[PDB]
Amino acid sequence: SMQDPIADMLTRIRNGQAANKAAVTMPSSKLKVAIANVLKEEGFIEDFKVEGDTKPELELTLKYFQGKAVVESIQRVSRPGLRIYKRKDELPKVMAGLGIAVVSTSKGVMTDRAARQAGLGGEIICYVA
Amino acid sequence: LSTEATAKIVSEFGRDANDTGSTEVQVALLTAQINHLQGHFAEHKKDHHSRRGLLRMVSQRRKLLDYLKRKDVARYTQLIERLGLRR
RNA sequence: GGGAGAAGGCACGCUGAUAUGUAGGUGAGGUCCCUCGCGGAUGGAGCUGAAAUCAGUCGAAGAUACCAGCUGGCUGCAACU
RNA sequence: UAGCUAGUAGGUGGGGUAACGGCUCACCUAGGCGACGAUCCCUAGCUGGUCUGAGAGGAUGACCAGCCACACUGGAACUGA
RNA sequence: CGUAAAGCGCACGCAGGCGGUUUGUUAAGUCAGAUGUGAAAUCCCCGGGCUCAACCUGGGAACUGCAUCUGAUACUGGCAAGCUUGAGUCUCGUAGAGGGGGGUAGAAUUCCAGGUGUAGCGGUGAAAUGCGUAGAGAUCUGGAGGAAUACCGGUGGCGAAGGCGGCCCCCUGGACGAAGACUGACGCUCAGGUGCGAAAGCGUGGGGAGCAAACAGGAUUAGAUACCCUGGUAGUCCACGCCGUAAACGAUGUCGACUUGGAGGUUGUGCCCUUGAGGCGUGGCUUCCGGAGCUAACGCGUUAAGUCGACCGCCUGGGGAGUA
RNA sequence: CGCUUACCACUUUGUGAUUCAUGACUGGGGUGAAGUCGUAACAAGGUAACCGUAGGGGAACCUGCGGUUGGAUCACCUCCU
RNA sequence: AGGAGGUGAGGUUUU
Ligand SMILES: [Mg+2]
Ligand SMILES: [Mg+2]
Ligand SMILES: [Mg+2]
Ligand SMILES: [Mg+2]
Ligand SMILES: [Mg+2]
Ligand SMILES: [Mg+2]
Ligand SMILES: [Mg+2]
Ligand SMILES: [Mg+2]
Ligand SMILES: [Mg+2]
Ligand SMILES: [Mg+2]
Ligand SMILES: [Mg+2]
Ligand SMILES: [Mg+2]
Ligand SMILES: [Mg+2]
Ligand SMILES: [Mg+2]
Ligand SMILES: [Mg+2]
Ligand SMILES: [Mg+2]
Ligand SMILES: [Mg+2]
Ligand SMILES: [Mg+2]
Ligand SMILES: [Mg+2]
Ligand SMILES: [Mg+2]
Ligand SMILES: [Mg+2]
Ligand SMILES: [Mg+2]
Ligand SMILES: [Mg+2]
Ligand SMILES: [Mg+2]
Ligand SMILES: [Mg+2]
Ligand SMILES: [Mg+2]
Ligand SMILES: [Mg+2]
Ligand SMILES: [Mg+2]
Ligand SMILES: [Mg+2]
Ligand SMILES: [Mg+2]
Ligand SMILES: [Mg+2]
Ligand SMILES: [Mg+2]
Ligand SMILES: [Mg+2]
Ligand SMILES: [Mg+2]
Ligand SMILES: [Mg+2]
Ligand SMILES: [Mg+2]
Ligand SMILES: [Mg+2]
Ligand SMILES: [Mg+2]
Ligand SMILES: [Mg+2]
Ligand SMILES: [Mg+2]
Ligand SMILES: [Mg+2]
Ligand SMILES: [Mg+2]
Ligand SMILES: [Mg+2]
Ligand SMILES: [Mg+2]
Ligand SMILES: [Mg+2]
Ligand SMILES: [Mg+2]
Ligand SMILES: [Mg+2]
Ligand SMILES: [Mg+2]
Ligand SMILES: [Mg+2]
Ligand SMILES: [Mg+2]
Repeated sequence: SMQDPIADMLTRIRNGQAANKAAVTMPSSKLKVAIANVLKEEGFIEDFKVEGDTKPELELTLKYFQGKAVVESIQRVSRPGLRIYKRKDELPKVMAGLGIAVVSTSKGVMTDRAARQAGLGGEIICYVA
Repeated sequence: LSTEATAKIVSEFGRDANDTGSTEVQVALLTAQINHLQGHFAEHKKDHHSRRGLLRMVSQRRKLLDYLKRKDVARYTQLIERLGLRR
């Protein structure tokens, strides 16, 4: 059964990148919208939108540079079977700074580079590079 | 199960006699089917292919009764008292 | 089902107290009504009566006399009464 | 090693220790621990630490320091803060 | 964990593990700060002193931890109110060797009682044992009884698996398809536990046509307790129980979401002049070939062995041994 | 001071569990030198192998039932289309 | 080119 919608979204994005799909559609969620906001701000995707009022569908527009894809690696660090919680002093750095570790902090969802400046830790949702 | 029997059970247990999907209605239908098959399995003791369906109905009824007990105990007690069940 | 009473071990008398004879059993007179008598609820008078605990006590020995399983192990035969 | 425990879990009231407490006694409840491993068997003093390992980790606890147990073996009590 | 060792034979399911979506609140886990403590010694950093070093020593960092307080509320969890997309229920129908019980029909083998009729029959690579003048084998009639249902029948269908085939009746389970109505996570997996579970085997009571272990004979062979032939018992069958084992295999655990395709088969449905078997689209199951991708390779390949989450089971050199 | 009671140590009796050492004899496995018998498996291994099961047999093994493919292509004649 | 019917020392070891 579906027990990880965030991982489902990440796998949909990865499969779209692999199959050279321009758009990806999925069910919407308050956390999926926040993750897509971070992705759009970091430039890994072009745009995201939500359509509907009772059964919202979230649509993402993928980005392809020089014919290939942009998101080469995308993981789900924290999973329902194993929750990952790290403080600010030991936040990870994906690809030595060339990647993003999406972190849910006490103020919202933000990258590790933005969470360390604020000086707060939290949950490590996913790694993107 | 007979359509007339299902309609009577729905009218007896539901509100508008058309919901036919409530927990009480489903439990009553499963109990009626089990009680009707009691006489069928008292003679054909080598019918495990149909006894598996009876076991599935028992499991579904148990799950529905657990959900009803967790949600509204007052309705669960009345349902078990009316159907003659013990748990 | 048994073996098994397996093997082996402890208490056993008497007095007083618990209880001027206990728990229990039987059960009167006198009380209510009652179809009303060889009746029932209430009641404990009186009678009988274990077992148990504590303390003390006498003898070498308290199931003190008669009565009243010796036990275990290996094995052949027959199943057994 | 899948069942253990009858002072055993608790309560009431005495006694007792410098002090709370079944620590102990008399009585009343049938409870208590255990699959998150009770009970039983084997081995073993523990820690700060040491060696290796980049790191998580693995092995170990000699000499320095802290804690516990013991003084031929098994128990006992007095004096004494 | 398809082929090297590794997926329980298959299902139900308790504890347990995980869990769709919205709001509000609590603030436990988590996040930030502060306080106390985390002995000293030891490691490390910056220095200092024994003619340098080993050694000693000053300060600091560290001791990833724990307890309390002050707060933050994005996520999980506790509570309340909700939602339908998961799951489930009902109305209408479809196909199916789905299961149990009870009957019936035919072909055929065997045997018995007979009719016609005579010297062989059967079998093998070749023979023989064997059956036959006591009339076999051949052909016809009648009867007796057992088991299984030729074609259709097709990498076709159903069932969780094992597995299910003539026809009829009764009871019953499951799946799917178009329209509708309803509960609002009721959801997935599962140690232990329970149930089912090919064939063979055991007990009780029957039945026993054919086939056939064991067994006997005849052959081949240096030998043949086998391969071949002649007979044939248990068994095969029925009723109630027991055993719970298979190369129980897709050598691939269950459920869920996504990712280019082409040929069909089967089973429903929605339309278009069905204007004769036609065209388009939508579902389920299933067979084959192959793209990216994966893999040691073979090969898998929208029904994955590809891209991911949850849960359970299993393996850690070959023998000994799945044995004591 | 003495005696007695209550607690307990050394010690003794009976029946058990666990572990160690050894034991006539025996089952099975392993290592050895080109020992004896047969050639079951690897090709279609010359009866296609294999698992489960029961029986038999000096041994590999054979056969009966079910299951699996982790077996070889089999090759040219006749008939119809 | 499609469908149907059969079809091989009967055995003969070891190095
Ligand atoms: Mg006598
Ligand atoms: Mg003997
Ligand atoms: Mg003798
Ligand atoms: Mg005799
Ligand atoms: Mg005898
Ligand atoms: Mg007491
Ligand atoms: Mg006191
Ligand atoms: Mg007290
Ligand atoms: Mg020691
Ligand atoms: Mg290493
Ligand atoms: Mg240690
Ligand atoms: Mg000494
Ligand atoms: Mg001493
Ligand atoms: Mg003193
Ligand atoms: Mg192998
Ligand atoms: Mg293997
Ligand atoms: Mg399997
Ligand atoms: Mg949730
Ligand atoms: Mg908190
Ligand atoms: Mg903190
Ligand atoms: Mg210096
Ligand atoms: Mg320190
Ligand atoms: Mg919440
Ligand atoms: Mg939960
Ligand atoms: Mg059928
Ligand atoms: Mg049906
Ligand atoms: Mg199990
Ligand atoms: Mg059988
Ligand atoms: Mg039998
Ligand atoms: Mg034969
Ligand atoms: Mg012979
Ligand atoms: Mg097995
Ligand atoms: Mg198969
Ligand atoms: Mg297997
Ligand atoms: Mg399941
Ligand atoms: Mg799938
Ligand atoms: Mg199927
Ligand atoms: Mg393929
Ligand atoms: Mg693989
Ligand atoms: Mg080994
Ligand atoms: Mg065994
Ligand atoms: Mg062979
Ligand atoms: Mg051979
Ligand atoms: Mg062979
Ligand atoms: Mg041969
Ligand atoms: Mg072979
Ligand atoms: Mg036998
Ligand atoms: Mg034989
Ligand atoms: Mg099979
Ligand atoms: Mg030889």
